[PDB]
Amino acid sequence: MKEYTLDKAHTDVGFKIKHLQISNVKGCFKDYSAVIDFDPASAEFKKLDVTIKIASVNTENQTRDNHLQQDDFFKAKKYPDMTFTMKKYEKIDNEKGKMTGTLTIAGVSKDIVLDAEIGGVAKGKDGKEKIGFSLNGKIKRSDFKFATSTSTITLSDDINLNIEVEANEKE
Amino acid sequence: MKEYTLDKAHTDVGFKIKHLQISNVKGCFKDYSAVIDFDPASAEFKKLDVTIKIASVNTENQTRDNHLQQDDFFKAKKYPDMTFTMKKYEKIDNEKGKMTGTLTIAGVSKDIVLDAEIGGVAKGKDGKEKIGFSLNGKIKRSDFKFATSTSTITLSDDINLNIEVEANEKE
Amino acid sequence: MKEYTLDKAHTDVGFKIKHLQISNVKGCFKDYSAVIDFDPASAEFKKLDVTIKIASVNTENQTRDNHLQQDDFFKAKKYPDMTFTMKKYEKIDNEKGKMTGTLTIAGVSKDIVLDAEIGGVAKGKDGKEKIGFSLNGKIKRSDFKFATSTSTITLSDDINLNIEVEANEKE
Amino acid sequence: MKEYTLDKAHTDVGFKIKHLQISNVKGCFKDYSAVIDFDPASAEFKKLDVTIKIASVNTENQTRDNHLQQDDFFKAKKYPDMTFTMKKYEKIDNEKGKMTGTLTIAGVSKDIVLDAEIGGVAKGKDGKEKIGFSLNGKIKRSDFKFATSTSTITLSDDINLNIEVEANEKE
Ligand SMILES: *Cc1c(C)c(=O)n2c(=O)c(C)c(C)n12
Ligand SMILES: *Cc1c(C)c(=O)n2c(=O)c(C)c(C)n12
Ligand SMILES: *Cc1c(C)c(=O)n2c(=O)c(C)c(C)n12
Ligand SMILES: *Cc1c(C)c(=O)n2c(=O)c(C)c(C)n12
Repeated sequence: MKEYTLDKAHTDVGFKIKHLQISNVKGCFKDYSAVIDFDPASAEFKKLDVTIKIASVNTENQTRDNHLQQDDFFKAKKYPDMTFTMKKYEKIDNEKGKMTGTLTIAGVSKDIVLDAEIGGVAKGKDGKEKIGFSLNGKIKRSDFKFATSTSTITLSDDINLNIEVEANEKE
Repeated sequence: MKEYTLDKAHTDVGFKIKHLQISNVKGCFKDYSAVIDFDPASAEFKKLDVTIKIASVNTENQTRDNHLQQDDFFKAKKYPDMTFTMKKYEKIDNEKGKMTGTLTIAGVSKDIVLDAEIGGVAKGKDGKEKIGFSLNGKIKRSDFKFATSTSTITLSDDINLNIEVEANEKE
Repeated sequence: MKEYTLDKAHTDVGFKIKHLQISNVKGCFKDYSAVIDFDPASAEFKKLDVTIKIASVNTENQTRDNHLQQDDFFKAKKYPDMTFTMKKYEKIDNEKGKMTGTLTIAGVSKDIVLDAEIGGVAKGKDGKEKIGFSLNGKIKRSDFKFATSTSTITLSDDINLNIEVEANEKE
Repeated sequence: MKEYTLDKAHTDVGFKIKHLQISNVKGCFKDYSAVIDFDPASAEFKKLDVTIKIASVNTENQTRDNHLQQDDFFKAKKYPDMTFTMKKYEKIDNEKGKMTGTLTIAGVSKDIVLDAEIGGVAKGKDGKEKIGFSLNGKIKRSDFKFATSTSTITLSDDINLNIEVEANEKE
């Protein structure tokens, strides 16, 4: 038997423990087109049709964006774009209204409600019109059989849509 | 009715989705004492007794370290230190053995097994002894009624102990 | 050395593995009062005020219901009831409208929107009025600093309100 | 305007909230073979070789058992059996020892340690030998690239092996 004294400089009293953390993935699409028909006399949308190129997704991260295009997500080879088609605008007042339309994600279609909030209807620098408005609503991955392989535990069933639009008059 | 064209520079087609991520919290204790009795003729530990100052915890983060000291964790005001007491060393060979001892965390005591691996028994620069060895094992938060408020979902029930020791002879 | 043959009847080749499962807690309150003012000529709510006795909660389970009353939840000793007060009814059509009001849970108050759907406005068996309607909306635990100790991982931040009402005319 | 009184018998003040729950999946294999060589004079295992038919899995549930056989798990069509091969038995005392061996799951092989505990070495009713012993240890899904599609969040990375054996002498 013999007696020792730790050399504290090269000794290490250590532990490891696993925990979970919840976080929001935020992201946009860099490339989309839309058609916007709006009557400032009555503050009613007449036609709103959007097409979004799935390929142009951006969640501030290279390898996750790529991964979004694969079979377990968007299948962008087979279904290159997602689309929104307004079917009904129900006015609340001049600042607010309830938009119903058809969303299509990878060829599956469902009718959704978005909350229209008019941010401000003006006549621009040049005397030609502008508008600023937002569309907000929650959709369920499950309603579109989207990412069915990924559990509703790992990644939430709810997707929050925030569409913020500024827009100018035509011709 | 009127027609508009998005100004893409001040338009934003966006989404938010919540996901979980699993991660390891790694950490040591900066301040501890020990008593080490070891026989290099037979590669057997004779006595090993450790005291660790809960206060000296370090998980590379200021606010979590503080939080560790509160009631939902260590209760460091009432129970300032955790202790380990060897009761039995069962030799496997000269490099390996099974250590049984009493761990006490916030006044609750349980007997644990650590896996002793001898990293190397030498005579130093000056002809006085050194040893290098490690102690490894898993303990359960639940066995010590530790952090009982925190679910075994958020933070894992299993804690992995890695004690890495270098140490020199005495007097 | 010697050779053996398993007795398969008293041998057992076994394993244990931990998994997570997500589930909905559904529940009502058995005891509440309300005041309901409604104009069938215009299908508009005029006043809607509800008080709910936290004590009367029922989620088909004895020990969880009790647990709901404690500090980590409702604090029913100090705050025996939750209340809803309509501030605005914005009509969509005769079947649909957007209700804004003040919800108070354990003394914290926030303004919420419920989705009013009129299930049917009739004159009853006796020639005195009836109505059937529903109120639906999502509120956030976090907006009411509710159950702050419980993580948004274990128990979801979102609570879904489904109020289904049948109701008869007065005096 | 008009006044109403809830009919409480057909009114319902309700809510839904999502929570997580952790649970152990326990299970065995109904069909396996083994070869057991053991020396009661020295209480040492000499050879232990096990083959388990993946097909014979039982976790008290029909549809999960089927699901275990598919690509995201066992791939039982391609890899019908898992195997264990002892390489080393290191004796602790007569009741305890450390077993090292090769586990193969769907064609991937890793060396594991099991904790041998001898439950009792006897001579049976007829004067021919019996033994009762257990093998216990934790293996990591990740070490065997097992169920790689399933996250370590949903289903734990750690699998706990409990092998309980009774066994009689040969010829
Ligand atoms: C002791 C110590 C410090 C300072 C550190 O950063 N870490 C770790 O990451 C571990 C695992 C240990 C122990 N330590
Ligand atoms: C469009 C876009 C970019 C480039 C970005 O970083 N983020 C976000 O964080 C959100 C929520 C959105 C939309 N975008
Ligand atoms: C073998 C077996 C059966 C049939 C069963 O129900 N269970 C369990 O619950 C475990 C842990 C094991 C092994 N088995
Ligand atoms: C009011 C009530 C009872 C008694 C019940 O079982 N449930 C549910 O499951 C819901 C969703 C509600 C409301 N209630």
